Amino acid sequence: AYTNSFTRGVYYPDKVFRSSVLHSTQDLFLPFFSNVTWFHFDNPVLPFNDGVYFASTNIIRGWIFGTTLDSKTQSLLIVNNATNVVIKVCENCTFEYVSQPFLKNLREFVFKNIDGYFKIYSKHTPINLVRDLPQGFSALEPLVDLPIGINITRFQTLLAGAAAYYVGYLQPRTFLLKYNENGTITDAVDCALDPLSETKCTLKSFTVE
Amino acid sequence: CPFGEVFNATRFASVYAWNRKRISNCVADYSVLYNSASFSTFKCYGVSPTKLNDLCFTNVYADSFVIRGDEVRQIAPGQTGKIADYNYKLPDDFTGCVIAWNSNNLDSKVGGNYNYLYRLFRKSNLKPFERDISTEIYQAGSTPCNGVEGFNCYFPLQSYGFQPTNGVGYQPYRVVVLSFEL
Amino acid sequence: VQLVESGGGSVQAGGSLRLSCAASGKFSHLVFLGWFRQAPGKEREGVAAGLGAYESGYYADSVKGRFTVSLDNAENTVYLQMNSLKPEDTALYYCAALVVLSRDNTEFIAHNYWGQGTQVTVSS
Ligand SMILES: *[C@@H]1O[C@H](CO)[C@@H](O)[C@H](O)[C@H]1NC(C)=O
Ligand SMILES: *[C@@H]1O[C@H](CO)[C@@H](O)[C@H](O)[C@H]1NC(C)=O
Ligand SMILES: *[C@@H]1O[C@H](CO)[C@@H](O)[C@H](O)[C@H]1NC(C)=O
Ligand SMILES: *[C@@H]1O[C@H](CO)[C@@H](O)[C@H](O)[C@H]1NC(C)=O
Repeated sequence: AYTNSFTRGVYYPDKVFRSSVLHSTQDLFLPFFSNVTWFHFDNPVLPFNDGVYFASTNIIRGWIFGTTLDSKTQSLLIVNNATNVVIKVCENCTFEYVSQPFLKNLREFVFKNIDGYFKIYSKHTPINLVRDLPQGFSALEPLVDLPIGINITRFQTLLAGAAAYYVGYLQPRTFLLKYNENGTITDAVDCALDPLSETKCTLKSFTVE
Repeated sequence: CPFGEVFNATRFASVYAWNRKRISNCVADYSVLYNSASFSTFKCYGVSPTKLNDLCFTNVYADSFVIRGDEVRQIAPGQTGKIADYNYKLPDDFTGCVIAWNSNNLDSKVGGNYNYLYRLFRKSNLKPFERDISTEIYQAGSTPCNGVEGFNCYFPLQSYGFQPTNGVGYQPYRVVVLSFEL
Repeated sequence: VQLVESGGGSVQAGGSLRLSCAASGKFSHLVFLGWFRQAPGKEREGVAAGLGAYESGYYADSVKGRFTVSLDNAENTVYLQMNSLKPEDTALYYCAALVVLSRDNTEFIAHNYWGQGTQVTVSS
């Protein structure tokens, strides 16, 4: 079962603040029009592949990250169990973390883990009708920078009529974000998708002639 | 604040298992560094040793091990000798401060200290910051005599030995490599 | 963190013993280097090795096919078996333990330790 993510999955790649300029960055992004798997038993343990785009429409409680999930390796079970969210990496405790909870809507997350750091983005745009993944462009803001660095290559979702959640895999492709006046991202073109859309990355605009 | 422990610690790690005690989130005054009679080599690379109080730098790593006399000059960026080929590599862009002082009152027994080993042979040529803690056999020569361990194959770890009658070239020098990037 | 040996004494040749290196203290993996044999007035040689995560039996040629090691993760210990004792193997043996106190992935605080000494005097 495949669904087509239209243009979603763009986060702020940096921590600086720009304004009204067309920035060109090179990082791990979700490709445009990439095949994303519908998961309508429900939770097979899936690989990591240096970054996955989780996106589900409170039935979802969280995710479990690790290598094989026993008492041998350290796990990472990101669970929103209490009125506030907790994060446990124990199996023997090395780290814990409590913050404001992460919890129709459209919950999106872009997980990535590179060089000892665990990064996690978020968004909470609302949607009523089920275009499965909507067409609108919205950015993602990072929640926490987690310097734990457990080698993670497997992830499995905690849970509790069938529910839906999508997972699409990241790749090293470069984008071209359009920053707005205020400082938000409102559009982005891909520099590897279409032979039209390559020319918007080597002419540094959104209009060609 | 956070690195009075990494310098004055009773024992130090050996070259294959280099410590990587990581410090963050307190002020590092550096006033007990670069003016001290105990130190012997303070050769910072890409950053001057002066003007280090007035900067603010993040994710500063503090490596540690012990090496002998004529091996301090292999912790430079580059200079492929013996312990930089297989044991400890400092990447070419470094931004750091190798601090190689002298310790012969602490790290020498009556019959020689043997707690500071190193890796003489290794099949693999290393990557920067790549620990190679595994102790598998080296197979010197194209020879399938694997399990015998007599010759044409070597157990890679080997001990230093530190007797206090030895010369300046082979006394142990407790280096400390403060590494930091932006 | 200390180390404890056992299996020592004076025993006739062609008999048997069992060498055991016992650990204690606070650690996380205790990856073994192995047993080390030092002849009197000589250098110690790597008589037993290959006890890591992925490993293979490393025995020197002088005791090849005669002595065996075993990975005992109950106390994080090791057992060296003695078969067909011979006065060439007369040595003060050492066990070599790489302790590690590094619960994180990055800050690899890991000193290097050795044992005490086993009096193995055999003769025909
Ligand atoms: C959630 O789990 C944490 C441990 O990770 C625990 O401390 C907390 O009390 C739990 N909250 C509840 C009651 O759901
Ligand atoms: C937990 O830590 C102890 C040492 O405190 C160690 O022996 C054990 O293997 C570790 N793993 C488990 C089983 O939780
Ligand atoms: C910026 O924010 C202000 C206040 O919310 C709003 O009135 C304005 O329209 C925004 N401008 C843009 C271009 O987003
Ligand atoms: C170690 O102790 C000496 C003498 O007290 C002192 O000069 C030196 O700064 C100390 N090193 C650190 C950083 O702990």
